[PDB]
Amino acid sequence: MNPIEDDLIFRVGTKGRNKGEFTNLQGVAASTNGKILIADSNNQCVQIFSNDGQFKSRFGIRGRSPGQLQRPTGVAVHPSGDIIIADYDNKWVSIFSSDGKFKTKIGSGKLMGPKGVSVDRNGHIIVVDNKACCVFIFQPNGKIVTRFGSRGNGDRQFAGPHFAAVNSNNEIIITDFHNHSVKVFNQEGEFMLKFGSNGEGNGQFNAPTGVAVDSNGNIIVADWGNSRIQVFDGSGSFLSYINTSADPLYGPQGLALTSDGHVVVADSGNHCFKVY
Repeated sequence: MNPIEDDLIFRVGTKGRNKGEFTNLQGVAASTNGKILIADSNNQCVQIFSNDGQFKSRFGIRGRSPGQLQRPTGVAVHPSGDIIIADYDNKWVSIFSSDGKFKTKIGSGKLMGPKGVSVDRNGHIIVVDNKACCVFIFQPNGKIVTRFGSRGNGDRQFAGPHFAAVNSNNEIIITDFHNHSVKVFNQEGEFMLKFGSNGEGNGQFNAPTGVAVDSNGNIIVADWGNSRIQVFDGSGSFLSYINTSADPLYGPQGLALTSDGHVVVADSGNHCFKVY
């Protein structure tokens, strides 16, 4: 009965509704200026931490009106410092200043149930419409540049698309929760490739959620169903697991790459984020 060690660098958080506490961790983002952002769908807030896990700030007012949050899921940060939040229940995407002041909302009357949001290198806002099974690319002014996807199990289809990432070529990477796969599109939303299948083997998933691309171009994918994190190269060739065996994940949600090169994951069942 000997103790074991794994890849964990540090964890932050406990169950609750006060600052530093979480009920339902969803989206995770990281800023170029060294912050970690965590969306909580049930506390209706975003909390901002430093890279060493120090609490910095919180914002988010519960409600159903513009400027409020009801079920915030995805979070992204624009290089301006603006914070982008997708609301599954209000069915719009809010843009806030870095101090948490509401600026504008996009996608009003276009979205059914958004989860992931990402910003690409052209400053477009990528919105994953989980309920509609499609992905929107918006200008910050709210005009739709393109949309792609329909419900199903085809290569160009989704079944509960969840989160998004963008690589160095501005290609869009989408986790397809119920199709047990990761799908990659060009910046125009055209299908490039699919990887993963249902299972527990190397490169297999049971319900992918969080996704990020690292400084080496690797795709890092959280598996909600199997509670593990896998590393792939940019083509979807399996490289490794992150070793999470000593302090296991229970239902990992969002995942991001920190400015200091580390993987941060929302460990929803442990009411914390974990950095590897």
